[PDB]
Amino acid sequence: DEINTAQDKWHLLPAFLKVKGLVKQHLDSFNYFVDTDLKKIIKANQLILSDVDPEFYLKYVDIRVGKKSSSSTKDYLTPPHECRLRDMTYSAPIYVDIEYTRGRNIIMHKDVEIGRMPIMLRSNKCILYDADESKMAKLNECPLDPGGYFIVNGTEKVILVQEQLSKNRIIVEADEKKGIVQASVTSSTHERKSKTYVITKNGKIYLKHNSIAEEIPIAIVLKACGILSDLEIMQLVCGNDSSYQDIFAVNLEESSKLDIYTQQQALEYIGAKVKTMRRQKLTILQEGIEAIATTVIAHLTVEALDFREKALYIAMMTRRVVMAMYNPKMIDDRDYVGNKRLELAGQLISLLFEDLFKKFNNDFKLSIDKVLKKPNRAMEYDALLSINVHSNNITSGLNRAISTGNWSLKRFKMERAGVTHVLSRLSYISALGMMTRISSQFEKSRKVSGPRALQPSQFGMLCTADTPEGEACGLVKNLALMTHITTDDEEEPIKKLCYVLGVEDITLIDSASLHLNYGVYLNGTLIGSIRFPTKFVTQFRHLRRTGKVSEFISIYSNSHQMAVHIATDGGRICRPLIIVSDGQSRVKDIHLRKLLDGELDFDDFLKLGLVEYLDVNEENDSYIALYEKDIVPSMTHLEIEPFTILGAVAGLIPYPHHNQSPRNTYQCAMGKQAIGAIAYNQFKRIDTLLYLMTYPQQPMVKTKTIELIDYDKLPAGQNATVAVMSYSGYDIEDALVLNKSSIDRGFGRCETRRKTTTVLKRYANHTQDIIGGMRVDENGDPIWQHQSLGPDGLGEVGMKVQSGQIYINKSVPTNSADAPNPNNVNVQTQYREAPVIYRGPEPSHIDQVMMSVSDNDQALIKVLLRQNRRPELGDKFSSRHGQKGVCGIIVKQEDMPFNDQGIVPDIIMNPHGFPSRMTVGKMIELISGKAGVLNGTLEYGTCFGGSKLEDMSKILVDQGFNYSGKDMLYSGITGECLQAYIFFGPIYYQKLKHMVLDKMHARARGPRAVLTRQPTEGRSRDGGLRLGEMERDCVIAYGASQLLLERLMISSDAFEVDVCDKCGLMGYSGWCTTCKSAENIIKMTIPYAAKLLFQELLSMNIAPRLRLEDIFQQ
Amino acid sequence: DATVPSGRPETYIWRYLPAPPVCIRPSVMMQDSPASNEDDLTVKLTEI
Amino acid sequence: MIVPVRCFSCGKVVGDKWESYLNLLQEDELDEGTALSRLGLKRYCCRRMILTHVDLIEKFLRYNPLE
Amino acid sequence: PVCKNCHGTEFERDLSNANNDLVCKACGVVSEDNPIVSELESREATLNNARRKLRAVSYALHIPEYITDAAFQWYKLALANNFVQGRRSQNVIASCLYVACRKEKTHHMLIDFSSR
Amino acid sequence: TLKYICAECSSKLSLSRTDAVRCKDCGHRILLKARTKRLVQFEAR
Ligand SMILES: [Zn+2]
Ligand SMILES: [Zn+2]
Ligand SMILES: [Zn+2]
Ligand SMILES: [Zn+2]
Repeated sequence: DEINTAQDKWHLLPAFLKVKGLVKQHLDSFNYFVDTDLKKIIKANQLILSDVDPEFYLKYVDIRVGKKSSSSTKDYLTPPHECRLRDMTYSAPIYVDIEYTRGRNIIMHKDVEIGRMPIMLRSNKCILYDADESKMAKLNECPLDPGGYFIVNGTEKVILVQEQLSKNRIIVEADEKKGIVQASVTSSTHERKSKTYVITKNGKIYLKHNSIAEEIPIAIVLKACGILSDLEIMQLVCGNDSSYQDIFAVNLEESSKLDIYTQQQALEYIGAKVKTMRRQKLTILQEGIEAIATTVIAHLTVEALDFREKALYIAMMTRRVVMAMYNPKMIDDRDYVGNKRLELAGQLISLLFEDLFKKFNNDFKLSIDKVLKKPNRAMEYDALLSINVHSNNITSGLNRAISTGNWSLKRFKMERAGVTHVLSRLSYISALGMMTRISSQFEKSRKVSGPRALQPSQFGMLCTADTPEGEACGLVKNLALMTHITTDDEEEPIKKLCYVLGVEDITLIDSASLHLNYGVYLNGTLIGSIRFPTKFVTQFRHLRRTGKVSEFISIYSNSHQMAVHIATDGGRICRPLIIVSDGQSRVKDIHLRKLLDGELDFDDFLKLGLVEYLDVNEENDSYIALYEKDIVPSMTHLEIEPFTILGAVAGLIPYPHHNQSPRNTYQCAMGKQAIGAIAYNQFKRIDTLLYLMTYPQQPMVKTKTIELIDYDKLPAGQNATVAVMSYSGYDIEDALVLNKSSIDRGFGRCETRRKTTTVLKRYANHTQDIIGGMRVDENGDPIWQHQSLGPDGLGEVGMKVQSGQIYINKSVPTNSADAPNPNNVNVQTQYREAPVIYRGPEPSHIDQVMMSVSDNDQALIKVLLRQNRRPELGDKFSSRHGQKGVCGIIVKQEDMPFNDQGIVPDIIMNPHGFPSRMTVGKMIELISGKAGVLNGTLEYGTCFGGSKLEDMSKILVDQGFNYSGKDMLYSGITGECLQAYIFFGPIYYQKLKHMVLDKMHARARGPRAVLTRQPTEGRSRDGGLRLGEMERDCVIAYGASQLLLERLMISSDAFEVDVCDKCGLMGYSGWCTTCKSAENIIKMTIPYAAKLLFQELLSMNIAPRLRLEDIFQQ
Repeated sequence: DATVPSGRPETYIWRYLPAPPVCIRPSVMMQDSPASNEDDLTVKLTEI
Repeated sequence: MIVPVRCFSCGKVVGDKWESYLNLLQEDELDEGTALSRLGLKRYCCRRMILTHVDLIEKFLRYNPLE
Repeated sequence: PVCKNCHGTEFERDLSNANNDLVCKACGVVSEDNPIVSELESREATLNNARRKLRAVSYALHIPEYITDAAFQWYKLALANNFVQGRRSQNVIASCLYVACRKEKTHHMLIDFSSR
Repeated sequence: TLKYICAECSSKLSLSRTDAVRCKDCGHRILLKARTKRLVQFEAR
């Protein structure tokens, strides 16, 4: 084992995943909220007071979640696998510590219960933190479950990682028809939601805002901030020796039109036309209302006295509005990935909790003074009694906002809905990729396919091959394998550190020199106006690589303008890459060997300075190398591992680079629907609907991805023996034919299980529900419905059910809404039945039945059914490389061909897909499989590499077969050889969802709607399908005039109406009721949907006066 | 046009209003409770 | 779960060999490819049945209801 | 409920072929085809406040709501029987709680009410 | 009989009806039914 840094750089990627797994985006954000962010909320809501009894105060000192301070034990907690079986919330209580004025003396009390907040599993606060497969075996939980999701009141949901544009920054924009605008939103953390627009009306620059009644030309608002000399402005906006002075020259003369000319007169021009907010005092000075008008705007910076920096921040904003008017090439998209701030849940539920807590400590405050407006109830009164009534608003506000994924915010007044989603346990990887997925904001640019497409600045940031299709085509995307999000730390020390590094100050520099030099932009704000950044920025990296400053900083530095950029806002995308200094890297394979000893982890490399995190903005400036054989003496930041651009749901495809790129996007949506095994406790859990596979098989041509997620420890699907050939004509377009023997051997026998539940309900008249059953008839208890109903009324475990055959009896009192009579007169027989009947066209079994109680004392019943089935023809299969397949026919083993050894192929597929679909991956997998089969050794098919071909054919020919594996075989139906050679071997085939046994539906004549009397839409609603308008026009294109009448009212909507002749409207059964003689009545028929039509227009003043003729006597 | 009974322009603003049958506005029972979820057609007419 | 009694492809019985194939690995540390050739399995359609069977009955039995 | 030929009183809804027709077993004539599926104020105000007060200490004493709902009708009859007038409003409803606490046979005592 | 058994206590309890929902020998509140004695017919395919 001669180790080297040429091909063993892969081995440090598991050292990343071991100490730092895949649920960074959910665990660490939730943990940092619980560890740190709980204190930073309560400190800004402290010291509740009352106006009545002014010497009373309550203040809380600190808050804690979980354990007390007296016991100081870990906890005693319900198990979550137990908690999901009782439809309860898996939550943890919050303890607060308070002091207040009881009376004569003030008193401090500890550990006060205010609510129970939910906790996601595998956090450090839950009991599943760092188990050893025995405590978790005692808690019967699968250790291969990643976790990261709530178990509120039964169902398991998860917060999706939302995003928006980069807040608190400006963007450039161009539009031809309506002028060009400059959007700049700012959202400070206290109620502020402000966005500013810099518009261009016919060559004149303005600023409109939704707190100002009109627009203002900028020549006023620069003098209002102090900068008035009017030669400073063009020196700041335009510079010297350009055409910018010519374009900007329109805006100068308007200060002469308004005749202001000074700093003092510049203010009150705004406050004249300001949209004045009602402060209920209205002190307004006509000097300070304009001073605050230069404070509540552009909320990045607020100035105490000078307004100097805020002025130049406007000058930076209005500089690029003319550069965009100079040429439309300088504008940018809002689709570039650097203009996006992805944001996690733990700092997002911080917004949700602070809304509830400010709603908590004022409703309780409304209770206090209502007691304190009493003479007697002001001395001995204690307020700790009134806590628990108001405490319920938190927990119900928690669980409702997580079950119903809609959030009613108040300080921002915004209704982001659909934020929570029930996770799918269809496959093992189906729950993996939902943890790593991105949901956009759909900013109503539905016409433009720009954001629908994929940006080239995504290589290694997040995954590019997993993106759905259909209604969600490009607005949902998925995480890559090596990815970290940043977090903010502070801007205070770095602005002190750059002064030490030799940058100037904004309040000292001449305005001519800033356009000559560059400028340090701290989150878009100029403070120093740096010169010669190449000395400046490289001395900063040596502070970061050695680790004097934090590593989540980006030193993006453009050259289209004269500027450099600093970003520490946090919540932006990045990935780590190893530093390359010069024509030699910093590989140091002896340290890579010292990793595999086990003391030198991934963390110490960035501690020493062998690796650092890079965002997309640092990837502007950097020059990442492909390989160690590609090093230039001008070449930095070697790419650590090339196949890390695909996630674990994109990683399991063997040899993706040989396959076509749309054939990789098809499988990731369908790999989530492949059935198999789910968890270790899957026979213990009781969930709504489960597909299970009897015999899975770990695939032959493996990948480095699947062994990093242990996908082979629980596979889904199995390997066939594929003979790609035309046979019997039943496979023409991607169909499949398999052998009748191997299904009897047990190839592909799945299992279907389905939960159903009932709740025994308690009524206000103290009447329960009873499970009496097995009414008897002719010496035997069981009716044809009652053979499987058990002695207790609960259906007996151990036997099948068929259609009909009540399996849960239930009887309900008939006085379900009557008032309780305070006596005992007549309650002996009131139970009418509401039994539960097994539907379905196929006989199934129960799996097992449980009973329990809810969080409140109310009885719970949960039974789960069980049936297996064999995949007969019609069932949908796939190929892991994007080849769907429906079973064409199921023929005998004697009908299938056979080799010299008699090996019968499991399935056959037509050859007519591989040239069209351009899928090379199956063609190599069979070669990589069969030679690996005969060698017994499982092989690695990875991206950008994997097992090669020329070494694999040498093993395949030493066994004595074809070097290309395209063998010859005999015939099954006539015996002799076949004139061609047959490409034969084993290929891993998964079974999908969407089987035919639960998709056969047909309705002949059944239920109808109430308002339309139409057949009811819905397969569970007993169907009747919509023959729509696009199909309606094709019938007239045939010219058929009677089944058009028949299939539109006779088969659907026939209804007989008697109508009056003169003043002709309908009447009822035999009457006219508009000329009440009931004589001139015509029996005919119309659509019922036409009958309601001229009844609803009659509701308003419209008279459909009907006129008749006879059919005959032309 | 003349010669018709409703040919006055006086009947082109609401003085009377007819009530439609309850088949058009069905009292649907959602079975979330023993109370019926009564539709918006009746309660707008009730405020009238 | 457990090994299927027969081969899915040909149909020869493999239920007496799972313990035997495991026996030739703990004691007598051997190449896995030549292990079942000594055991008598020549056909490569049956080599997939034992190489790639994940035996997950061992992880399932630990969640027994009987402590 | 009554057939037109046999006048039977037993009707059986057949769901074997998803038609959901109604038919008797005696002669076999259908009953119905094409099923049509269903797709004072001062007295009011003094219970609206009393509803708030029942909900208050039930949140304090962790009372599950099938008692608080059941206890309102115990308050409703004594509202009609002139038990409320003169007596203190806070005192009468807490006595009304313990009735349903006793009928439901709970662990809840009586001094837990009076201590609050 | 072979009546109701606990989840992890695994204790046969013929608990009389409308009385309790918990188990003996443990505070656990989720209940398991034991399998019947009656024979059931199956095929072998
Ligand atoms: Zn008429
Ligand atoms: Zn075989
Ligand atoms: Zn009849
Ligand atoms: Zn027990």
